[PDB]
This record gives sequence, C-alpha cells and structure tokens, in this order.
Amino acid sequence: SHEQFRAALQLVVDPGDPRSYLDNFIKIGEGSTGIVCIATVRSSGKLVAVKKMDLRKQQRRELLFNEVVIMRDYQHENVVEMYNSYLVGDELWVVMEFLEGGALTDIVTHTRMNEEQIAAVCLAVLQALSVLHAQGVIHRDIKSDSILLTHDGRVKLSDFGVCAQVSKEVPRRKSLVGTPYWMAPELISRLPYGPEVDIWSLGIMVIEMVDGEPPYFNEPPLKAMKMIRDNLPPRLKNLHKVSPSLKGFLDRLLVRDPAQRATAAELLKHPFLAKAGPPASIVPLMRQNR
Amino acid sequence: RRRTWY
Repeated sequence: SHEQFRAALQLVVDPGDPRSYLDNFIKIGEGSTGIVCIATVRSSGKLVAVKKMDLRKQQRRELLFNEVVIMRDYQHENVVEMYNSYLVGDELWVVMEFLEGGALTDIVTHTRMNEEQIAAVCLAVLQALSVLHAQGVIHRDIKSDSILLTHDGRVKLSDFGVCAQVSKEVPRRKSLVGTPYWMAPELISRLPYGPEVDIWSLGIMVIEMVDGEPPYFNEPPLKAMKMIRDNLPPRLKNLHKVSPSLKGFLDRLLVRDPAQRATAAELLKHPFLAKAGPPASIVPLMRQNR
Repeated sequence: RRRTWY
C-alpha cells in the first residue's frame, strides 16, 4: 500500500533522479510534510531548493499530489516557482526556486516592521491570493512561515502542501487543515468553507507582523482553537502601534462571518495598501542586513 | 507551536 502509492506517484512525476545534476545538499528548513534543502546545480553553479517528503510520514498521503497540481497549473510572480518533481526511493522530491532571503518568520520574531513594509507584504500576498482564489485554489496554511523572500525583498507564497480546490461542482471544502493559531473560526467550527479562510489567516499574519506572534500563542494549540471559535475576533496587543488605516484593513480581515469578510480582490483596492513600499523596503529586515 | 495539521 506504500508500494501502491509509490507506483501512483511515479506516473505523475518527472523521470530520473536529480542527484545526477545536483551537488552539496544542505538542510535549511522544515515543515509537517518534510525537509527543505539547498543544492547546487553542478553545471551552472546556481542554487535551487529541494523539498523532500517521505511518503511513509504523511498524515494524508494523497495531499502530496497538491505539489504536482500547483506546479503544473498555477505559476505566478508572487508564488514560489517549482521546476521538477521526482520519486527518489521512498521520498517525493520537488526541485524549486531558492528564495535566499528566507522566511517572513525570522523577520517577524526578530524586528519591528513599519506600515510601509507590512503593506508591501500584504499586497504581494493578496496579489497571489486573488489569482489563486479566482481559480478556486485555497492555500489553507497562510502564516509567516509560508511567506518567503528573495534577497532584493520580493515576497512569494510557498508551501502548497495542504491546499485544495473549489469549483461549481465542489463549492466548499470540509477538511480540518492548517496551523491552529492561524485557522479560521468557520473551519475550526467544522462548517463547509472556501477561499475566505485564507483571508482570516492573513489577518492573523498581520498580527504576527505587528506583535511578533499570533494571538493565544502562549496557550496550548487545542485551547487556542477553542478561543478562536468561541470568542470575539482576536485583538492586537498594542492597538496604539497601528495607524487607523492599518486598523481599518485588519477589521476587513478578522471578520467571524465568512460572508462579511473582505475578498482578496476587494482588499487590493484598500487604502492601507497605498502605503506599500517597493521590494527594496523589505531588504533591511533580513538577517544578513539587520 | 508552528506546526501544520491535516
């Protein structure tokens, strides 16, 4: 049955083994699905990322197909580009674009972002989301860990491992999926849901960018989820530290009623995003520059 | 904890 699934994956991935053209694997990152490494392309000297996912170690093995669907069909300026997929023994390997600026998480936990920088990130994420949502793709794991940066401060959405598709025939999803603190209330309440869940999650990531942490981060995951489901929308620790424009923006995101929450396409027209700076404004926040 | 659920 593991062997059954290896065979299934093989018909869908590129033939061969990327080890034949890649040198110097170094682990840089982690997740639920598996590890992320840097590798050098032997003939060019260029660096790529390689996502390795052990088939035996997945909660829902069939979600590994998400990696291939996104590669094949949904490439975009603000979305991490995937190059090739391979079955290497008991692992799926995805060779993809290396985002050398690292994850938004390292920034969020180590410095304060100004509103020009926050708005830049939000706009980049929302440009991605509005294109994905318009095609029925829901990310389902929006958080700072999923947002990666180039060295010149460009912002890209990654880690599509738990994404899903809605359509006319499948209007809503039902799976309990994501990271507790960032999960939308209707999703925690086990209601059928759609792209709106990404918008809530982004709102939690706005709080990350302001406070350095998502709400109830000091609570156990299961208690946090309960509080998200039962209580009023979570508030900023420091409301005096946001402009009324940023507060207006967040109020459109952290709406409990999914039908009243703003959509990604609506949010692109929000006055708060007018503050967005160029990619260059993000550059000083990175570890190599701080 | 920063870990995903399925």
